Amino acid sequence: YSYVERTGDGVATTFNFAFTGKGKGYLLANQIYVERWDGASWQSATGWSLSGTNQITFLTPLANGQVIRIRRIAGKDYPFAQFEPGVMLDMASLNNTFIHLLEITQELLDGFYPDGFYLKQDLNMGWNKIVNLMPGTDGGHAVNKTQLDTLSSHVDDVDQKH
Amino acid sequence: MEVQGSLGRQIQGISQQPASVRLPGQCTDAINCSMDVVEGTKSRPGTVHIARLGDLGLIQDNTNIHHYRRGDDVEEYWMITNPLGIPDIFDKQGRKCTVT
Amino acid sequence: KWEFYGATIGGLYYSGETLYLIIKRNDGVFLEAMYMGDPLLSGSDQVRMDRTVTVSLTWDEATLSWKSSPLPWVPTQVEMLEAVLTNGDPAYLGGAFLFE
Repeated sequence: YSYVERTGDGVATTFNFAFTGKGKGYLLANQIYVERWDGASWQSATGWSLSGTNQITFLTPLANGQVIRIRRIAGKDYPFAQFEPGVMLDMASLNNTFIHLLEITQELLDGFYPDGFYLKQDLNMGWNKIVNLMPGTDGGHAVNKTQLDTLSSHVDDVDQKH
Repeated sequence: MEVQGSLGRQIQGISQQPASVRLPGQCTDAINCSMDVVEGTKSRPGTVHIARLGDLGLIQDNTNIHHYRRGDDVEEYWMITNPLGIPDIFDKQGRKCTVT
Repeated sequence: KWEFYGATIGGLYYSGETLYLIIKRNDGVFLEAMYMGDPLLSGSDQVRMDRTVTVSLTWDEATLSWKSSPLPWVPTQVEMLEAVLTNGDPAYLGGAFLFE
């Protein structure tokens, strides 16, 4: 959909990306944003530039094993085009407004969320599962069965000593 | 009663007279209206910028502006006379004319 | 009555087919001609516009927008004016548009 996972490492300095939609798939150049993963967390990339309508080129080759993603972020507070009395409607703004409104919905369909996002009310799981979660760091974090398994095994180890 | 009436065409010109028996159709206030028999009440025709004459000091409340025409719609000259000075002359296209 | 924003009229000079106006605008004194016989030179409808100049629009790939020739005069009010297309796509002919 909106995001593209790209693993380009060694020698290569340019990468090509395709987005769901019409043509280049983005409203403006500033929508494109690059993220680099350092093995622990994601952070903004540096030195990247927009080569053309599609595909971007880096100033230096990426290090071996480097992984980056190309995302499409659009303004959420404001509509793309605002209309005024006694002006003419053009097809660019009319089609783009639907495209923008369709685009922002698609971003939530990829799991992307803005910073400072927290739920206000409790959510019902409705008899489902939680998957692929690391063991927590602080007491406020959640727990996977791996921590429970280790605690149970540690309990068993002392019980055998008992 | 449930009655409806008409005001007719509004081509008579503004009237300061009170509405009580004023006239059928008067348009008490009209601004920028090319007000003609066939077209009813349109808007005034626009203006076309052709040239610039000079600065703000050219025209004063005392300034004379004289216009005259020569020949078959080819020569038109505007003479402008500021106080305490020789008159200035401009052509159709706004180009200044030399005066000796 | 007719009105103009911040304008002093030196005089009206009705010459043949045209009406020539000398006006004292904010940025200088200009000569303006009124085609008050409202001829439809081109387009579906006439243009109602105070002071008219024909400009050219050229595409600009630096910012993906249209750029225009410099405006010969200083407008009185920025928000008051508007631009009207006169030669372009057949569908958009004779219609205004938004601009910066």
